[PDB]
Amino acid sequence: SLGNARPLVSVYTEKNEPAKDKNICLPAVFKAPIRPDVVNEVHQLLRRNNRQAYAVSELAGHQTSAESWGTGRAVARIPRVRGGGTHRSGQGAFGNMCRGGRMFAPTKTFRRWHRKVNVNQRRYALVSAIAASGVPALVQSKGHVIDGVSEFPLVVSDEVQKVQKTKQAVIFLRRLKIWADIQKVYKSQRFRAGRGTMRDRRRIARRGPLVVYDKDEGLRKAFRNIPGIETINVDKLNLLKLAPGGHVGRFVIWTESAFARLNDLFGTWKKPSTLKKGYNLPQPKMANTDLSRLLKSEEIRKVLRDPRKRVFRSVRRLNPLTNVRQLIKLNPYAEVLKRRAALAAEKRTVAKVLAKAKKQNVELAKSHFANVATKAAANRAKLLAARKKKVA
Amino acid sequence: ATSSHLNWLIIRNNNAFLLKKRDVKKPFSTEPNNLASVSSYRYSGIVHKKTLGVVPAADKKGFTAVLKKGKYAQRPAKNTVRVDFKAGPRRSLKKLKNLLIGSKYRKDLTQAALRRASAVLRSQKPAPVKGKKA
Amino acid sequence: MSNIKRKKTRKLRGHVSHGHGRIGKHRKHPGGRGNAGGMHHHRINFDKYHPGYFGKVGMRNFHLRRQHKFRPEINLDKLWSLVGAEKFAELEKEKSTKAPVIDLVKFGYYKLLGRGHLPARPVIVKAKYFSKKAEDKIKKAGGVCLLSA
Amino acid sequence: GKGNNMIPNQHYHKWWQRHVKTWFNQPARKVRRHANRVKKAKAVFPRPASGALRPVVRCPTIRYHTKLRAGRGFTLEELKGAGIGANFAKTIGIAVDRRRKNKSLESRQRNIQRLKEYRSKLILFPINEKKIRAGESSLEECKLATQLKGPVLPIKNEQPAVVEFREVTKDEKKFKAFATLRKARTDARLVGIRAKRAKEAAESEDAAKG
RNA sequence: UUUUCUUAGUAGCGGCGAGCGAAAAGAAAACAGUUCAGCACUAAGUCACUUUGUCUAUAUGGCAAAUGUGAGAUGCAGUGUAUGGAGCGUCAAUAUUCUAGUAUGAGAAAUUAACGAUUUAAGUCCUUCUUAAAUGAGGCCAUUUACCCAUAGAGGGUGCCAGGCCCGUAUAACGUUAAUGAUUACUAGAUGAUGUUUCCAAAGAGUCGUGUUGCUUGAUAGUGCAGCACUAAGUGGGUGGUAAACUCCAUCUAAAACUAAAUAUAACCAUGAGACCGAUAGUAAACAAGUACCGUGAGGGAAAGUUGAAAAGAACUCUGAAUAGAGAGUUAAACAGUACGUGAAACUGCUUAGAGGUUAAGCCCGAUGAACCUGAAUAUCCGUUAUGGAAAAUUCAUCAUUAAAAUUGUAAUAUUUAAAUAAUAUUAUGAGAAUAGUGUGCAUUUUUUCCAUAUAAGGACAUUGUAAUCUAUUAGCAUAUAC
RNA sequence: UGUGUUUAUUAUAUGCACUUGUAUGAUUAACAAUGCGAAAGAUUCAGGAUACCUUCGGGACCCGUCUUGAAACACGGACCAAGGAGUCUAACAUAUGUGCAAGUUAUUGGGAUAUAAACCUAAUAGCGUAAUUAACUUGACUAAUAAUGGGAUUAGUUUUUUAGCUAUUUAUAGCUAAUUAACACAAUCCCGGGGCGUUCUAUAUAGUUAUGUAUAAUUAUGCCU
RNA sequence: CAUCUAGUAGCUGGUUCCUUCCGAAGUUUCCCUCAGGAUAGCUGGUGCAUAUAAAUAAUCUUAUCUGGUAAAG
RNA sequence: AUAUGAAGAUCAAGGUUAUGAUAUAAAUGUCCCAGUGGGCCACUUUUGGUAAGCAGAACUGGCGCUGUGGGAUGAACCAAA
RNA sequence: UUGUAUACCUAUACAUUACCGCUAAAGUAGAUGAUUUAUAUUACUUGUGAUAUAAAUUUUGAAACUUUAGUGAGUAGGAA
RNA sequence: AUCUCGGUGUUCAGUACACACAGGGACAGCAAAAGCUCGGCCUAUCGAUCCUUUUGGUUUAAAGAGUUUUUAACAAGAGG
Repeated sequence: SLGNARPLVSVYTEKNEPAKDKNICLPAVFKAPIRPDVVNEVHQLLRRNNRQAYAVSELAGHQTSAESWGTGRAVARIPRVRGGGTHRSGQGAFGNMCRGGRMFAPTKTFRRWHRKVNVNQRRYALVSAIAASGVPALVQSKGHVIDGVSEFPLVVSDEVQKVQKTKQAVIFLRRLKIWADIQKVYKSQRFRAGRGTMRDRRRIARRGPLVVYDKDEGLRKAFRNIPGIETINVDKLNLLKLAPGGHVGRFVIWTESAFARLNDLFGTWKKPSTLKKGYNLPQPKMANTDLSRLLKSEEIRKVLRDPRKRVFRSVRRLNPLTNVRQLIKLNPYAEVLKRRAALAAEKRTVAKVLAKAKKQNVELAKSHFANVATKAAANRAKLLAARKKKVA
Repeated sequence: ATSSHLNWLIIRNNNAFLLKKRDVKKPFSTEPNNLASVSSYRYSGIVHKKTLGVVPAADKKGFTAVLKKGKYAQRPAKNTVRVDFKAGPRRSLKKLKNLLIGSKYRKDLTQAALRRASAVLRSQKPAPVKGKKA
Repeated sequence: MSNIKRKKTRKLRGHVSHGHGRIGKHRKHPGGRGNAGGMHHHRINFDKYHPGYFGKVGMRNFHLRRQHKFRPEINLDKLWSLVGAEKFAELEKEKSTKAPVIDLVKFGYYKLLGRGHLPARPVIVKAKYFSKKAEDKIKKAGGVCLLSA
Repeated sequence: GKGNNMIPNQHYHKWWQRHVKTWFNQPARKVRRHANRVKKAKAVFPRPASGALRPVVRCPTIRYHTKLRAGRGFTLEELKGAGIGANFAKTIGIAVDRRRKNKSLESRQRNIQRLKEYRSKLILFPINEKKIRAGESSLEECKLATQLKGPVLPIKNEQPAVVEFREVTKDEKKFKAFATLRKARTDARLVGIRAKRAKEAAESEDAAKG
């Protein structure tokens, strides 16, 4: 909000001359806010003031004496033309659905075509189209070849205001590396894809640079014939020319006595204006506005919580009745009795295959009696537990 | 007016380089210093000086001549050369993608530039590779 | 100038009735035209929402002149904003050097009413007409009202 | 219709589309009225643009007591005291309108300076270069030094916003106005009741010697 | 006076319902004021003809003569007008000068306007495609990479999209008209105010008005208008949004007349435009359209634009009685040959491919035969391997050295935001990187860049079969305990 | 609960390095067979109502409409193409957007010029900031400091008072049940006060002032009715 | 015949793109009202006040009051 | 006849918020916002009528506005949206 | 036909799962040597931490990504 | 069977009238007094705007100002 703080815009001479002996601070308009939705709406309502009225003729479709055959004449009840012998009787008159009728509601010449925008809202949009004619992120996004343009804002001398021939004028644009946007103007020269071609707008190009000047010694004649270029006075400043299309960031070339006068037209960040009586510059909703510096920022960063980071995808429900590794996870002590019954079930087996095999009683070695006669003689391994453990 | 987060919201739905392309909802943007042509936030034209552009060549079909970051010391009001500082690695594939990860000691856009450079070198690889095809 | 893209003619394409029902669908004037009939079938709508319609409370002024009951008024509430901005508190030194001679007929005002909560300084107000409480709170602080046209 | 609606009152029962007026010559009437003023002002002399004199007094009612607009007049007895010249003032252009009879003296002294203010600003290009009594100057000629052709000749005005704030401070702490208006009201409220008892009670002694 | 804004959808008016509905003031645009009748104007002081002199438009003119004949005393001129005047008187300025005319030229165009198809800058420069056509694509010393011009890059034409081929366009020149009026000449008319002041003094009649009656209005015990009845006054008469009577006050001066400007404009004469329509649209009419046609008549009233760049508008032969068919021919193309741009659907003649007693057909879902179509391996197990070869940068090669260009972080100065703070330039500083140059070395074993050689395989891919796991689920057996 | 008598059973005491063993933190992952995406063009596998045709089983009435109910023996519709129906305006309302904010809005005009646009701007006016009453009158409390005054319900606030967790410059921080303050923001609920109107009434009106009893001379000198 | 005139119609007919979400009413009062309104209900949209008890609100149990129908006479 | 009433305004003292189950988020405004204001069927209770696929009501559930399964068939039945 | 028995068949219902939407909740925004991860030197605890040298991922149309749950009939009608 | 000022019930849209009610402020009747009498023991017995017309203030206005008549206006009834 507080205005200059990238200040010293340098004046460039004819020969692009990386400075001069002059140096101007930013005229404080260029830190006033660029709201691109105010400008879109203010531009839109204001370019309707050049419209012309259209309407159909007020007596068209209604030049017939046609009444209705009613019913029951086997034909539908619309106003049919009267007489005889001429293809036109009795044919269908007066209706939107008829062929020759009046249109559904005819267009009238007292539509509201023009518009009243608040004056303070057309000052808001002019200001947001001058603060975007600095900022080379925004001139570079309206197209606008400016990667060889010296400074933003381009201030040039008052010697450009005396250019008198179009030959001299294109050298200035050549020397200041402005000509690469004119060459993009010639490559955009087309025909319209209407309908507008029959209505006197077949076409020429797209838009180029805007030369804001203060006095006109010769430069509106000299820049008149170059495509894409137009010259404008400081005090007027059309918004329709400074943000064409409702879009911000036109490449604008000031002169120096058209850059001295922006502290008079629009006010300053301390005082009001001189030439727009009562106007103060609009205040933004955000002074600092760099969300990148703010999100760092150690006043903010020392109070935040934590990013606590593990992300919980974490789904499938396993069935803990045919699983065991999900049953022994949810209920340990399932494991304890699942072992305590499976160990007793393995002990019921040995007492059965022993008591059956008393009619065969073969072995005692490894084949069908490893899982039998080994544990039948590991009760000697619990003869120790009664005998040697009574020493405590 | 100074910020890039402000600058983006002024352009994030209409600029000269935004390419809306009818179905896959937003991947494209054609500005000359993007590195992954998407309109994202700051893979973008002007970032105010971490606009990293890996480009060929200049001598096609040589090498990856990198338009680098343009950073602070001009205003960033742009050139007649003033703001842009343009350094170009060559000679290999392995020993210039290391002298571009080394020219960028700071890490964020590096791996978009290490994939745009590794695809410019592939894009002029068919002048040596993929021969006569008998 | 208005949209139509957002209007609902463009969303009712093409559903048959266009917002209006199969049953008692859009016909020309099914209650009459305008404010009729306010005493009969639109009775309830006129009381409620509009009581005091239909009658006559009276005195006919053939040719009212609204230049007769003109009287622009001003409370004590403001009254100090009329005198300039820094004399507000440049007199509360404390130093009673000043009762400001205020003339409201030069400020466009004709009566001084009294809603107030006024400060303890003297003033010299010159309105045409008086509120009684206005002149009772300005006399309570050492002021006047010079009864002047 | 259904309800809560600021009862309609719109006067379109009367076929008003034959009465519709459209104003697209409003830009085109700004241009022609301006170009009539330009062509008028080029065609006079160095006379003023507008430009006769148009006196100043007094919008009529209470609502506009205070405003002091431009008249149509100058009042044959406003001319008379100002060294004019009632049928000389039509030619140097002084608006001489004579259905205006001047009511006050203040209204006549408000506008007798204004007839000497101008005519102390009015240089009288002569007839013969004999300089009968202009009596301004020879070489302040309309050959030479005039041709500026001012627009409005204005009221001047000259503060009346106002505010040159005086302070006294004043001593009138006894002299009330919340009762001075309730008594000057009921003086005139009761004028006829007090003047009827005056011609019965104070005419009771006339029957003594009658 | 009139027009716009506001007053105001207000005051009022109204089956006080539906509804209706002004004006003063205020703000603008524009401004311009006057003339009669009627008096102590105090010599008909006037006018129209006609004729005769005699001016200089092709004059319902100019002057004079006869004052010839008439209008005129039942009232013509001058003075003078309700906003009133006319004479005396003063007092203060005061002629041979002015205002308005026509005549005349100041001025060797002297200005300004409007109008003139009389006049213009720069490419048809060199290659592609059309090789039907270039206006399209490429190119054109540097001047800071316009080929040139440009105060001209509006539009239109020309075989495609043209600033530079043409008309125009921009600025102008020339040409024509008109307006200007320095002087001189003649015919008129005139030669102020007034602090002030005595006398004289004419102000519109079946008209205001009132009653009634009718319509009209916002106008309410009357807003305007009219008919009838009644009919004035001269400190009178009208009005002051409530009728009447008294006493006031304010305010105008009706019953006669003229008057520019701002304002309106579907017509006419001439123009310019457009977020308009694009041939069932836009006028009814893009065309020989208010036509053809219908009606006794008043009236009703259409449909219908497009070959091609150029008619090059199909010579000639054969067949036929023949329009024509067939072959040629022109053309970039006749699927451009007069349904002449394109050429849709409905509807079908012929071809081709299957099938046919199976709700009348058509349909949905899931398949099917035939036809056609779409997509799909980029290197190992229990490894983007050990070896071995091959090439080349010659800042890199590891380094050392140098020359720059920025970054980051310190310092400082000038600017904003004056104290620090910040941000912006302009300098300096350091460490680490990167760019181009040289060299134990060019490969000194490394660095970049390619190829056969091990482990479990062609592993990867898709389509399957297998085997195991997990979810949801189906069926089947029986190792024991309790009641 | 206690303790031993006791006889049984679970848990903890598995550190270091490695590996083709669960949640892969909705796991599907492996072995093997077929088949090479040929320089231009085959083939293998899987898929495809493309517009059909063939074949078969299931489903399957004709849409629009008004109607309690339509396939209806209700009406419309033989078929195609083009045309064809919720608009503009005046006024108001709510809502949302935007600008300014005790204001606001130039838009009738005038300027300044660059062109029906854009730019600047006087004086007004509208609406708002003050209402009520038929009208005449009258007109919103001593906040210079109480948002409606007071109360209740109250989001928030270094507020503000009172044990431990956590980093301990042994500080300071952040979190809970607590002491407060605040208009306790807003919003609801209630009780008041004020302007006006109308009605009761307390005006012995004590009174209080003032044209009047004072003189000077229009004026300023007294108490009283 | 032409115009006023696109006269009016509480009545018949038609009212033109897709998907997503929420989802009626045939009742109240009143009307020269009964083929129609206005009204309230039912609907949707848009919010707003309160998100890392002891706020309340709706069918049963308990306590209490109410009732004249079935049955009974 | 009480400046003990009765209402109100304050300080004192009160374990464990005083059945159950639920929380589709509930509260509150505005557009008075659209459509609607012919209904019809059924159990149960009902009135008129000899009766009626008739007339009129109470109650809750349905069709209208709704496919799908079952009743061969079918607005409403049974099941299920 | 009446009373039963088992075993089957059958919805767009129910359960699980895949996918679409809608609803409701939650996360994420130090890029400067920011965060990690695997190695490679030292203070040291046994072990971890820090400096240094060895590869990547991240400028999430902040209207975007990410996570989890439920849910789905519709004329008149409203809304995105 | 009075004067007044609100409030409530019914009908209801929670509109009106009307009918009932429960109060406050008077002023009066009966009664020795308590008592609470605001028509009829309770449930029915009735009526907008405009107009006209009384009573009423001891009034407000007719918009240049007084005076009286006239008219109007406001409160409460009646005429339907």
